[PDB]
Amino acid sequence: IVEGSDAEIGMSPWQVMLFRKSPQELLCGASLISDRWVLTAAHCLLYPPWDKNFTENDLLVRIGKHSRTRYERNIEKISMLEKIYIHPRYNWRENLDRDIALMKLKKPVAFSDYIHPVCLPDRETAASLLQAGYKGRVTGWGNLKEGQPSVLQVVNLPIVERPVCKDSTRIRITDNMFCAGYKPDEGKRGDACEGDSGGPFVMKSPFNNRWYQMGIVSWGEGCDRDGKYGFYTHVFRLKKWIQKVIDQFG
Amino acid sequence: EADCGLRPLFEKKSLEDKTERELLESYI
Amino acid sequence: GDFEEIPEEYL
Ligand SMILES: N=C(N)c1ccc(CNC(=O)[C@@H]2CCCN2C(=O)CCc2ccccc2)cc1
Ligand code: NA
Ligand code: NA
Repeated sequence: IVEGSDAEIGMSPWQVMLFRKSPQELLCGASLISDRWVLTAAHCLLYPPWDKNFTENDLLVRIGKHSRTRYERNIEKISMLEKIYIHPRYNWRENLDRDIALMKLKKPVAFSDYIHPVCLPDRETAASLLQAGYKGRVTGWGNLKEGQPSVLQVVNLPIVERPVCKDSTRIRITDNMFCAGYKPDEGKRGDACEGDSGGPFVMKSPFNNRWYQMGIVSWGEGCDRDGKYGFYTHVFRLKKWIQKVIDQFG
Repeated sequence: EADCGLRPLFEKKSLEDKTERELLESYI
Repeated sequence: GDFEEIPEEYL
């Protein structure tokens, strides 16, 4: 995250780290949506143009973390992947359309002060919250600009009008994506960056004061560039696929 | 779970984090 | 790398 700030302890207890086994390194962000299911970006796992195609046993899930590099003894939990599920219509060839994936854990993780799942929105929450100008929150252990942080970073960002999103890029934008970030005129800035991939965009509903994951960090051209915006996978738009997977392979 | 989205160290204890008020103010 | 070692058990 660019131009964000240090997270508070327990501020994003749904925050998950995708960690490669060898060499040991941060892979992506991700989020806890139940004791056994983690949500992330498909591009974190599969991206043939960069010869990226991770299998279950190449990966670990690190939950409850604050520190980027430390092994947080008695706080974090580290879990084994049982099975990865990528959207069958994830478009890695063109624009990262349907950039979403699920990961089933080998055994359930124990909830704690630092470990707790986020909600997925229903149509009315999405309809009420995903409005231009409303702000969401994004978090991650990614780069601080186009160094790496010592701890989890956080930044609040406004959702941007779809035509403004469209007019910011040559890439073909879809209804499964939304963009967020400040316009050059709105003096403040901030953005997700490489390494934040797969992490959640969350909003706190003023109706029940629960946090909902509305988006997943997907793509952007550069990080925190004026007149460019970060693009997010539209979680509510892919929710039927999410339920199906969870319902079927439990 | 039924408890999704309620953080043990904030909502469960009725504490607010330092910038959640920025979100609410935008929910016009 | 700059990452502290995780318990062998997870690997
Ligand atoms: N500024 C941001 N918010 C931001 C920037 C980068 C990322 C990480 N995502 C990535 O790097 C993704 C992987 C495929 C190419 N890529 C890109 O973002 C490059 C632009 C692009 C978009 C869609 C298809 C092809 C190219 C995530 C967020
Ligand atoms: Na355009
Ligand atoms: Na920008």
